[PDB]
Amino acid sequence: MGPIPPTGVPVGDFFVCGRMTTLHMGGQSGIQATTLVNGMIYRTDHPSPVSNWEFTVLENNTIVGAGMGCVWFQKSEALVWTLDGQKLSGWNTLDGVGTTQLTVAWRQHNRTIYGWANVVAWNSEEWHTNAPHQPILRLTYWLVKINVLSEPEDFDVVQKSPLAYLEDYTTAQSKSAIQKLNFQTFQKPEGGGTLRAQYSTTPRQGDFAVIWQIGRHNFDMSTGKGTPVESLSDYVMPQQKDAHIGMWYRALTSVGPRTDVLTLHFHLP
Amino acid sequence: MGPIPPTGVPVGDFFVCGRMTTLHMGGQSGIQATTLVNGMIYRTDHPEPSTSPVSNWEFTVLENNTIVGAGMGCVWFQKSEALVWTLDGQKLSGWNTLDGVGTTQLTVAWRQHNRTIYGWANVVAWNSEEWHTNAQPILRLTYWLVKINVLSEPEDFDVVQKSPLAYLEDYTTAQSKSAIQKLNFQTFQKPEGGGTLRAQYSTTPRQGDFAVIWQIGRHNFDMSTGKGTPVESLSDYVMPQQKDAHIGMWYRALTSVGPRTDVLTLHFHLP
Repeated sequence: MGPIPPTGVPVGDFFVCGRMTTLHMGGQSGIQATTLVNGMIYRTDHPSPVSNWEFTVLENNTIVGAGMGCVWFQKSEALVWTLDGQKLSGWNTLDGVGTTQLTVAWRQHNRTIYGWANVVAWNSEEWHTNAPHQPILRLTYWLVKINVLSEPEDFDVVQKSPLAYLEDYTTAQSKSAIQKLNFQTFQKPEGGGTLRAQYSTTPRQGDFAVIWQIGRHNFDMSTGKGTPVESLSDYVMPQQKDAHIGMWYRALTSVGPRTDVLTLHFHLP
Repeated sequence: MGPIPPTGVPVGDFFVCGRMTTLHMGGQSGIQATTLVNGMIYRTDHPEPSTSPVSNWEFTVLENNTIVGAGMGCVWFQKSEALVWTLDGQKLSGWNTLDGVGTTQLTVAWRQHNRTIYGWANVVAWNSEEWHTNAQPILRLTYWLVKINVLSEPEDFDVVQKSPLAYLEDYTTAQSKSAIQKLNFQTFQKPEGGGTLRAQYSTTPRQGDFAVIWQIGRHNFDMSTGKGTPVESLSDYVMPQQKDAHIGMWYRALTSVGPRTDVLTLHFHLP
């Protein structure tokens, strides 16, 4: 027996495993941005309507989600498979996968690319937080297929990042809150309240990306539509989370390499 | 082809994808420890008397009663809930199981609060990846897949713990100046103080379960033998160039916070 080549589009809910490259790293002009992997562009001034984050998921002109992070990959290196229990039911490719009518708008430095990508599939997972009408914290991600080649300009902008909630802080030691997730502004060492979005290689037409948001929002697994996260602060998580969707460490780390391998799992409409 | 059941042990380098549970979360007596997933127990005082050399970290990898590595993190999983496969390029060369996988003679000693469990696990396979600093040994992330030999219930205890984070200056909880090229590791202490953090243990793996132990920091490692040096201590590091990594452990190893369990995708050189 020789090896099985990847063939056909996934039938039903599926897994994607690949090296996924962070769209931009957090920097300062003239300094290569090598570790700040979760700088999330946050812009409340606005120029279809857009969210407060870099990406906006749209049904026509209605915001149904936001993207505060983005990793991308080409179809050639991604592993794609489906399971029947523990049995392998398909060893597939993303070549020719269908898309939904949900679109993604990309807000760049001084322009917005509407129709930049279309949503293919998605996943989401909640983690109960202390609060009443407020949605609990959720991590939602969408697989998207890029429609157009757009080259983004690097620019300095307010960026939020996850971290532990630290008090009595020095670089050598701090008091770490036992139950908290924090999100704060990371500014560049020269100041200004902003951090440079230093873009790397960017997806082209037919490439794929995963965009995600984390924070208080609602989401409908059956349709891929929810609400955009409005803003980020600190959250108390009173119970353990034994999660399933595979994005949590990538979404919550303060530092990391620009690219690493991730396996994500996706639901179709 | 109809659906293929997992069949046979992996031959050659292989992948494992599954939900992996953090061995202990960073806490304080009486408070459920729900987010601090990278409290790494740091003890420079060697157990005395000791029948083997011991690292400064929770786990010591041993061969011929000599240190060949250390473990500062541990995630564990049951084999019945892991995907295991081998590749030839992008082609699938095996859809496998860890049932009946062979082990090496490299062992893992687990230093608990007041005892060390020798032979707690045997090494099955390993991987490692470097990331050059601006500097001595290179900064590396190294991990071993291990098969647990015994259920050894640990006692929760307060101890010095180090965690990764961004290098932050001019810090408040709302905003800080984040160094552009740095990784930092610092002591995280519980809010009640004392310089220590509680290791709050989860369910303990039993014989036949699997775990992944890893170390990050300056050390040497030989992919051909699975042996290297233990990381001695952790500080801050300047990374002058981008790292495009692939061993799948970097975000789990560098995050300051997270859920106790999530899916990870790792791959291993099998001796």
